[PDB]
Amino acid sequence: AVQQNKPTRSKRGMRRSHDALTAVTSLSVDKTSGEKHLRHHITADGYYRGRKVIAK
Amino acid sequence: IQEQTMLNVADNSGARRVMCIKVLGGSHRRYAGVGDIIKITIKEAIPRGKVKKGDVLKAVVVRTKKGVRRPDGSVIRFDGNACVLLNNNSEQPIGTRIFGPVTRELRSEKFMKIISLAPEV
Amino acid sequence: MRHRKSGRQLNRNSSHRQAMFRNMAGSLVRHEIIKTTLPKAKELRRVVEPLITLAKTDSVANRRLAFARTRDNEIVAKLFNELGPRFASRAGGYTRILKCGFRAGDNAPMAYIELVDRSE
RNA sequence: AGGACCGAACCGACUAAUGUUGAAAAAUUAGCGGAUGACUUGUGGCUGGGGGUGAAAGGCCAAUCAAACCGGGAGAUAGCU
RNA sequence: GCUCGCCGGAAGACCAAGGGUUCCUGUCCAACGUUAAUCGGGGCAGGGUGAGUCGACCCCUAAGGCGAGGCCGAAAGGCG
RNA sequence: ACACAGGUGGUCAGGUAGAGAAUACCAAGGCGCUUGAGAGAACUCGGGUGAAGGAACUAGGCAAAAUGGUGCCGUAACUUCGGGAGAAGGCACGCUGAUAUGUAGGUGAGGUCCCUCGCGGAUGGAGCUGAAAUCAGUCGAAGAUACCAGCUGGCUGCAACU
RNA sequence: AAUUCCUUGUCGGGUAAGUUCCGACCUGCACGAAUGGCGUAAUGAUGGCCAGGCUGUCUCCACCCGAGACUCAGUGAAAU
RNA sequence: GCUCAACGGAUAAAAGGUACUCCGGGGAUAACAGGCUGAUACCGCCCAAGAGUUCAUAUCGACGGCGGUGUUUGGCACCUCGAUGUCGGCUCAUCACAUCCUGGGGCUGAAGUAGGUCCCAAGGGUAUGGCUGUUCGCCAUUUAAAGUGGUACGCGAGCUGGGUUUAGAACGUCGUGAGACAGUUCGGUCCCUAUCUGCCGUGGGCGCUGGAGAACUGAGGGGGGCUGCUCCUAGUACGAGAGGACCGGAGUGGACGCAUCACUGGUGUUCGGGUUGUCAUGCCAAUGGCACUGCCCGGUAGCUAAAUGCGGAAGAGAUAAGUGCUGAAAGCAUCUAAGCACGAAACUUGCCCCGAGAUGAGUUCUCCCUGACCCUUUAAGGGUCCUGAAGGAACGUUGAAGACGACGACGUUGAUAGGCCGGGUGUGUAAGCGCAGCGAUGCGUUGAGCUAACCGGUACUAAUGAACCGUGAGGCUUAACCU
Repeated sequence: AVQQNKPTRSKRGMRRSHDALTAVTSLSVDKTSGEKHLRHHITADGYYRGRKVIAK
Repeated sequence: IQEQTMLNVADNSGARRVMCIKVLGGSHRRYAGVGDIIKITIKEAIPRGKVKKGDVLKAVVVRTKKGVRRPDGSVIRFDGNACVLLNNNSEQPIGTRIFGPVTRELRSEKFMKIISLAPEV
Repeated sequence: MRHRKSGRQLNRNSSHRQAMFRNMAGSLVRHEIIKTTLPKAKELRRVVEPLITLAKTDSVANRRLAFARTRDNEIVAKLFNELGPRFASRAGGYTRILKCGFRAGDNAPMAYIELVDRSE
């Protein structure tokens, strides 16, 4: 249940080795407005692929 | 059928309600109900029957609510659980006349007499 | 396990799921474009699109069925008068889902579900 | 008429499960007992520590009881750690 | 704003205790709120509580308390 | 100690079903309980339903399952004559129509008569309300249809009992 | 026997099988008449046993429905 | 002048209970467990008086003897009293062999059947109930058998608390009494969110020497090893009869394990219907909410078992107790010494699963990259520009894969999901209208209407073109081969 000896900062780092965030690595650029968006996502001005899908 | 199972009696000499104290045949056999032989106590008996209350002797299950499965997939289910009383040493029918339906699964060895006496097979 | 099974529980009971899908389908018929989380939109397709396939045929029993589902007579009237002729030649896919940005309160994958031939 | 009967409020606490770093320093959820009386509850008051009170259990006397709590003797004493 | 669900001998409404400004309006979101907060019982100002009839006060007692004198007790004090 | 699943005296008490302040659904009125979004492993908690057997489980029927309401039959051993006794066992329950354009019963406007002639009485006798029963029909597998609502009997120890 | 060590005494009974139970016998280690003796209808959230109904208690587990557990965002302890 | 006799004399003068207990210490000192020992206990061997008709050893073994195990009662007090939970049951095991069954043998006072005793052998298997808290034990009925021991008398950070083992109460006995019992009876709180090792599953990084995609070899490791009954041989052998083959065959089961859902069912809160009470959509009708899914009645997919298929083998190698052949030592003799042949569920293979992180990192097939410059502290390097290959990764639609990663299918050269069309299934003749009926209701339209997770089709909706990672011919020494 409880630890019997205190874990080291080395063991803390080895456990946290996989708690490293993943970057997006690719941001899609829309044709009719060259603003960047998440791929398969709207452009935050309202465009998907070449068309203004949402007015807001 | 199982242990602590009450059964009706098909044959006349066997009397009324009987209970399965042991499922004979097998080391840890739990459930046996088609042509199997089970050790039987007589929990309640009429005096016209030859056997009496508190007596242990064998029986063979003839009717089961679970029912037999035929080779083509047919399931004959008989309402009620029934047994034909048999002697402990001989495993031969005590009752002279068998009552109710019987199955063709009871066609082996001493059960030929049971299907011979019983009307509907 | 979940093998060849359909429907999303969405962490609610069946009465709440039916109530949300009725209210949601009414909102989609009224506004024709709504913002909802992406799993809820995917399950919304299966409740809105049968109503339009009902509404392609206009009869008293069909109006009663589309009232028994969604329990809103204005949604029934819109489904049978305005939509239906809007989607009569169309063979399915009346609702279209566009994934949008994550919700600020909790990181939920969000989307916009809309009727396909919306004017604007 | 009934320290009568079934049963809500109300009073209590028989069994079980959960909780047991709890939602809670004894509760929750199903069932349980009593429920016109030796019943219950509000507001005041009275009884004070080798004393009170007790349909009695070493029970209760402010989450404390085989002699409450607070200050003083007091830096008691400790052949023990 | 439109639907949905819950309580409805209450999770509705009012007196008493108890709290003491938590009520209302405006502004802000550092800290508190087991999250975000534009919101708040949070911060900061400013308002608001109007009685011959409602309570208190008051007049009168109960259990009981105090109790001039008095009886008693080493003193404190006990009883009346 | 907390924006704590606890504790906290009194007042009011709508409709329908119902004996009811139970319970169910709702009025008036107030709330969704100050973290959410997904997936739908084990395992845990709270439930529903299970072939055949049925207490073989277990320290023990612990727990679940079961019975449950009204009316009417009936109903013991012992007894302290009260009991035991809802003993046990059971049957009828829905809707429609007729009896009866809604009956038994309740309540009582007019008219009339009498009188202390007015908050008077008398066959006052229209409306309103109205339960139960009998007969016949009719639906379902099922009519206490939900919530609610008892498991029953026998032998013994102890304590009379509340 | 709420008491009997030996002891699971012995007879009758209940179960296929009964160190439990009931009626007892009397060989009472070590009952006994207000420290009451013995019976007793009713009553008991009392002790022991049997039976019927009933069933996931069990054979022997299976599916489904919700709250956790798993993943993502925010806040973020503990004993040791 | 002292039985100050506890005699170096606490004072003239002093008994007990504590389970209501509290405090300071101790493993200086008992209870559990471990540890030493093994008297006792269990097992084995030695001598053989004898019982066995005679015959010590078929089987038992007198009086005595010698060991082995740690295995019961003990001995000790080494360890923990600044805490190692107590029997039993449940769940899950694992080992030894002093073997209960099954396997192989020897002797038999072994005719057969069935036995006794001893040797080899641990692969697998090795009951359910009545009683009681019970391990036990006794009993009922099975079975091939219902093994004996170790594992903190296995297992309470896994479960239980029936028992001893607190606090309430009573009975019997003891004591004047408080109370006590190596007696009885009733009741009596069982905490933990897993750091490390360990296991069970599933992944990231890097390595394996250019980088990829696949198929493998198998070094190792794991699983699985049970057995009954009926018949044929055969009423044969054997036998005074009664009875009756423990070779070789075939079928059918019990238990166990794996897979699957075609059947038989179970569930199926996401399908259909009945129906109680109430509320609502104005109302009639039709519906929806709520009451455990309100209560039910059926039920598709999926999962499942009780349903269905299959398997534990045959064979080969080397063996164990045992049985031998040839054969000297020791002219005979002898299973062994030289040789040689048999021989079991044990061992190694054979069957099934993982498996090259097998750092000993293996093999085979295929794919893809062959441009310059600058500096340099040159087995070697660093940088710049151009170039990004096969492929992976990401993103999206998703799955009979899944906790998450992972794995698989698809991405407009598209059937990957939802929708749509048709069918199947399931429920049971919808709404509305008409007719009959005083009405409830019935009849027709109508096996109607709804219908899921299923089957077959269909781009209607979403799977955008990019972008990212990965590069630009791969070290140094030595051999057949050619300059």
